[PDB]
Amino acid sequence: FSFKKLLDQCENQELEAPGGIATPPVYGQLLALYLLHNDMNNARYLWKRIPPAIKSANSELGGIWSVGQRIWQRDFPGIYTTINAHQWSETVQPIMEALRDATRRRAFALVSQAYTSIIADDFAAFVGLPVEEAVKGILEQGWQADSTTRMVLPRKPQQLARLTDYVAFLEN
Amino acid sequence: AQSIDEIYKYDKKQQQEILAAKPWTKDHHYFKYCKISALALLKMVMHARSGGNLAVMGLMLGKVDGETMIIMDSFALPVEGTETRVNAQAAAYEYMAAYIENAKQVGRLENAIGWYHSHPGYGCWLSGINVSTQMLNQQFQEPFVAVVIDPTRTISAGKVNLGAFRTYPKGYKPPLNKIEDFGVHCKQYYALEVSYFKSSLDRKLLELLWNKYWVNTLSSSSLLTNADYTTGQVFDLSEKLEQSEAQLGDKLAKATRDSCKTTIEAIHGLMSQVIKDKLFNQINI
Amino acid sequence: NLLEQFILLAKGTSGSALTALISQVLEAPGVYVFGELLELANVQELAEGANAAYLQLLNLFAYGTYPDYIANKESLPELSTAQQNKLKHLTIVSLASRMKCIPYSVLLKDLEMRNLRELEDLIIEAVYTDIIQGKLDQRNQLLEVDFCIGRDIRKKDINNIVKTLHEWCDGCEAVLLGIEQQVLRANQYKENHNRTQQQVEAEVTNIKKTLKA
Repeated sequence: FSFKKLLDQCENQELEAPGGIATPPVYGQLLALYLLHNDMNNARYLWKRIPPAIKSANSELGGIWSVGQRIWQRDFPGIYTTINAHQWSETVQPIMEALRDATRRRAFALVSQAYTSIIADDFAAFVGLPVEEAVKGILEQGWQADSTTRMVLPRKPQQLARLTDYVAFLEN
Repeated sequence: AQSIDEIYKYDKKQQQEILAAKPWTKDHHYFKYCKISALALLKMVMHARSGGNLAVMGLMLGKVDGETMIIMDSFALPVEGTETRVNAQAAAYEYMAAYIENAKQVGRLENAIGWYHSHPGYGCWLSGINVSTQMLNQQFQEPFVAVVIDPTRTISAGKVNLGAFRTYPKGYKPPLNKIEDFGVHCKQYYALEVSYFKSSLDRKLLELLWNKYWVNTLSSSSLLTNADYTTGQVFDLSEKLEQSEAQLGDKLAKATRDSCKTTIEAIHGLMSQVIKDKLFNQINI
Repeated sequence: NLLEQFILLAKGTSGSALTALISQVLEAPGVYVFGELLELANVQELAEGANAAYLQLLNLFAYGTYPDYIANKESLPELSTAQQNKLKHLTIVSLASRMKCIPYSVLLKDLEMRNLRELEDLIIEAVYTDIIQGKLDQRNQLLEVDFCIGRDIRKKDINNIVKTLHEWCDGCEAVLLGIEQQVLRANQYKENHNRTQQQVEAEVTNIKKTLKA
């Protein structure tokens, strides 16, 4: 889709540079994209790839890296707290919130799988939404919750040619 | 065509060369394959069933190619044998002497290649007298093979039940599952692998006269009828592979051929299943 | 094979006798396809007059199902136990025509039965008449139908038969075309393998010949 072409554009931008170092905005955009796709190894390697002088010159790189450390340790509740600490540039204003949504979905998976019963406070910390998302669990999704115990209960959700190829390979 | 039209083209130069070389005199385990024509098979079956529970027998016509005995025709000797023994006293010999000349007149260039004989109700094997006769025929007519056909077992089981055997020469010095299937002389002979072949025109008229059993094939559904046969082939192939790797330290080629044959039949069954699913299950939603 | 004997003596009668004969036909066991009788001019002429209810009942017994005799139960004449059982059997046949695994809930709702035991008894007695062949799965609450008789076909849904048979023929043609294409591809692969083997053989014997200097 368009995401593939956008990634191709970033690959082109990274491929050639005046001296192997690109502009700080595109470096921050690449680091944010690496954080978005959960490709954290390339994210940290890009972070150490940045020269120390330009790294210390701008604090936006520091904030992006702090978000990267927060997501590296899988500290879900603190990801939203850290992502809101700083203000991002305008050209990446709407997409970074989208990244938050992505993390949202990630947390949802980590609750739907690997949790038969989850404490309401821990569930709210993982998803980030304080109390209202719990409602979305029962009314919309279809779970069954109960009060006075705060125990959320997640619920776990062309060939003939191939065979001819196999026989042709095996017979010869 | 052309390539599949072979085996019916009979030449005398190659036959003379292999008959003069006599390579079987050195290697006693020479012949391992018996390629029998459809006509010979059909004539053998009908002659064997014609005698009922009395033993009947006849000759074969054919040739030799490498390590393979090719059977192209079958005889019908005028022998009046008992329920367990056939003799061929004096009329069979003159009949087979005259039949070869009569066939030479019309164009049958194949010479005698062996004898076929019926075992009405006692499997397919060589008894003591069968071993003696076959070994004599091999000692004086070196290219030879003894075929035994069971008519009653073939009719009861619904499958062709015949075998081809060649005896070891006297003095050939070199488990418990070869004593009930065969006789006490089971070590005096060996069984050639038997395969059947037909011609282009024969298969043409066979497919032409195939107009009532399409229902049988459209619901044949192998991989269930031949499941036991397939797993038998597989656990024999595992032992064959073990022998091949022991040799490694060409058996591996034969094991690979057997694995390919079993796998190809399995994929043929799967192709039949896929075709049936496309035909009957992808229609009317 | 019993409607013809009724038609033979139904070709001259008309009026109340014709409606009585229609009721007898709907009552007689073994009659489940009232199509040939429905084609008679005497039966079709019943639309005009006070006997249109019997023609409507015959049309219901030929094409309709039991729920169709729910909204207009009072308008149509009251049906005896035999006629109601026959209509329920025809509803079961219609359900089996469109699905080969009928849930018990569908049968209970359509046949208006409050007991599972009586529904299963009705299905068993319908199996006895040989209109349908099948088995009852109590664990899954299902009726599995292997075969069902063809109910009456009117002269407005023959296009459905034409469409289904045309789709079957199209599927057969596509399967044949695919088989031919795969045969051609397999033959091409075999010929390529044989050609490569023979070319390699020719090259090695050529190198062997020139190496013997």
